[PDB]
Amino acid sequence: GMGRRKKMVERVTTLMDKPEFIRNIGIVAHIDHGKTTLSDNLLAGAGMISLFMDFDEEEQKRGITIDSANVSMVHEYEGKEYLINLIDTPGHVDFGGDVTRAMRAVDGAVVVVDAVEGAMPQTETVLRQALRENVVPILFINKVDRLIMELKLTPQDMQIRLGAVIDKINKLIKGMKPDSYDGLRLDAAVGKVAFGSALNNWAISVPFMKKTGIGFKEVIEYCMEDQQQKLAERCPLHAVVNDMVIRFLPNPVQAQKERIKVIWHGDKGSEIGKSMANVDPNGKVALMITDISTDPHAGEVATGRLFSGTLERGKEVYISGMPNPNRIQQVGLFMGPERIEVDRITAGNIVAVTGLADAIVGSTASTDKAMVPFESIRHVSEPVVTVAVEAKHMKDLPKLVEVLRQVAKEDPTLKVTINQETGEHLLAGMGELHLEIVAHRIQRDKHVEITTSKPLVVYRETVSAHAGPVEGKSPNRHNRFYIEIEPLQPAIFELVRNGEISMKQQEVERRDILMKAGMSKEEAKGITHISENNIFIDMTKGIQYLNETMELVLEGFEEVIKGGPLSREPVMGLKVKLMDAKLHEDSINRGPAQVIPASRQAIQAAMLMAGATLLEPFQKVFIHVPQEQMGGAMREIQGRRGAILDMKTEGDTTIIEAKAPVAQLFGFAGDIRSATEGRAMWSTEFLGFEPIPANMLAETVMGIRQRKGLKLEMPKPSDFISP
Ligand SMILES: Nc1nc2c(ncn2[C@@H]2O[C@H](COP(=O)(O)OP(=O)(O)CP(=O)(O)O)[C@@H](O)[C@H]2O)c(=O)[nH]1
Ligand SMILES: [Cl-]
Ligand SMILES: [Mg+2]
Repeated sequence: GMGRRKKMVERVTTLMDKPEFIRNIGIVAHIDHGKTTLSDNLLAGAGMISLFMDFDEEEQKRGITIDSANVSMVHEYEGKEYLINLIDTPGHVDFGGDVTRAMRAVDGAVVVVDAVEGAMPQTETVLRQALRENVVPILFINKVDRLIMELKLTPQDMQIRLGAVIDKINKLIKGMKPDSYDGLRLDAAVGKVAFGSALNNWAISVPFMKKTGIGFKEVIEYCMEDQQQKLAERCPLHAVVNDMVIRFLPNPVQAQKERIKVIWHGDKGSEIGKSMANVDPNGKVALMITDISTDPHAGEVATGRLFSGTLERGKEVYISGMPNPNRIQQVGLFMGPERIEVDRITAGNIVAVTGLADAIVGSTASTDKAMVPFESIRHVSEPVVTVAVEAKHMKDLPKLVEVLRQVAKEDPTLKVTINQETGEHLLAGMGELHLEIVAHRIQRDKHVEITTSKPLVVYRETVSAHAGPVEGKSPNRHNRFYIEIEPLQPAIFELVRNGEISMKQQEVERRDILMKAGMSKEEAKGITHISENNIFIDMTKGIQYLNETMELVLEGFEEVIKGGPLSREPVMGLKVKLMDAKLHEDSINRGPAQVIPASRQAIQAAMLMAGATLLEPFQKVFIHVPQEQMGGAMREIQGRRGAILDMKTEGDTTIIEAKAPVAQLFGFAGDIRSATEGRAMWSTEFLGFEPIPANMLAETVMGIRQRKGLKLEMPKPSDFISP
């Protein structure tokens, strides 16, 4: 009934124009805590369908969510209908990029937590990703049936266990956002927490129990008596959870002004800032592109969040960084399960658009070319595992290049390196599963048979000392650049890594952040380029033509950051300082082909003078094992160059927290299973890049150079600079 496609078309299209009645939400959780069962049962309970959501063949075969999925529901609350745009997100750490992209589109998050496992490593990760986006969280504690049936827990004890979960989530919130904790605090008594069984279609909350005249003792009886279906009639999952969504997650009128504080360095008082804050359909277009996907019938689809304005077929918008207007072909919304085309979409909605040929993940699409773009969408960690990929058949060579480029466009937590001169392309990602799924879907969906090499790690290059000034010279000798280099301080690197500083911020705003983190006032005032992991500082004054030349100097800097001089691995942790410069007065002698090499070579040589070295990625590993198998678990992790960071005993089980190099964790799944007779449960989180041992530098570098087909000799500064 309510979910009839044409009755939902009319109901959604009516609600679409009423931002008060919209809720843009993501469902987020540690792996297997029940996101998709919840999403599926909300859709079913709400009438939108008759697990549906895991559409991909591999998601059903593996019982894992691989891609974010967009659906919507219409839900009545206090005699009014509301449009709930829902994004179900992957739990596995390898697909975390989908969580980060989903979080940019939504204003509220249902954090799902398993009552049995409690808060887990990615519970913290997704909560942090929500709070960094100014997304409001509520809590659904799931699998309460198991808590009741497998632990036979009494009304008072089950309560104590559920309360501990709530307190833990609140502690995480308070630690992440101390200044907004009071507003964000989860209170079971008002109803910001619900508890239930997504699998069995029931849920309760403290206020709902105090009104249904139902107690927790009755819930235990329903489960013990194998009458959970009768419980689902009295305490419907969709009614309790969707009510909580409407009552506690924000509409776009409430949320957009909060979202733009963190996703946009523009002025909230500018014309576009006010239109976005007011969710104005008659403002100019401001569209945040969060996802690129490929449709069988429609072609490429750009999904995103429309903050201001109205979109319709034929309307033209600029794409940030690109010169020409792109023309919308179709616009669509998610209506229950289905992405349906509509005549026009308005601010406040999550939208799907075709025709934006230049759009990428993170693009700003706008009516005015000059609009300040939204911030990039940055994932919590970067690629650490790589394989070589090659077509099995010479007729598929050009197609494989298009396929790999499209794969990385659709998931920028992958990094593709095309080689059209050998065909041995490189694919880097977050983990082995990440790359296994990509390879499978190339063969299945794109019909290109491929080989992949054994996985290897991706290192990072950095420096470990100060060097300079070092002079780089243009090929015509007319232009000179004098560079000093040193490692970033940890607190500064964190600001850069977290995007807390930006060249888009007011100079005063940015410099105060840097100085409070320990940077001197001249370096803070001189910062001119903040890359993803490195900074460039201009210490000069009065050098004529330098401002117009600085973009070329920074291009040379970016070229080095893509692959450092030790082994062509990505560079991180650099503070590069321009101390002096000499420029020819005529622009014909200081164009890109003159200035870019001069900047690049000075930085390359300075790195080799500054104790250049390699960093290797480490994972944090969390191993939950019964006491009987703790010896095998400890031995397995310590045999892989692992170090134990913590051991916590809870009952007759131990939670081991350890760290180990990614390069030492291949085959861990099978080895930890046999070492513990299948009893270990384990998860991971990326820890960071750490310095390789000093007496392994030459051999590590030579091995990388060998793998890449580079010169079999250690680089030296004279390879880059000459008299
Ligand atoms: N007993 C019980 N099992 C549940 C409940 N909710 C989900 N499950 C079970 O947990 C497993 C995972 O459920 P699923 O909904 O796919 O979780 P998910 O968090 O989406 C998995 P991913 O992180 O890969 O996306 C399934 O076997 C499912 O039936 C519940 O309320 N009770
Ligand atoms: Cl610094
Ligand atoms: Mg799922």
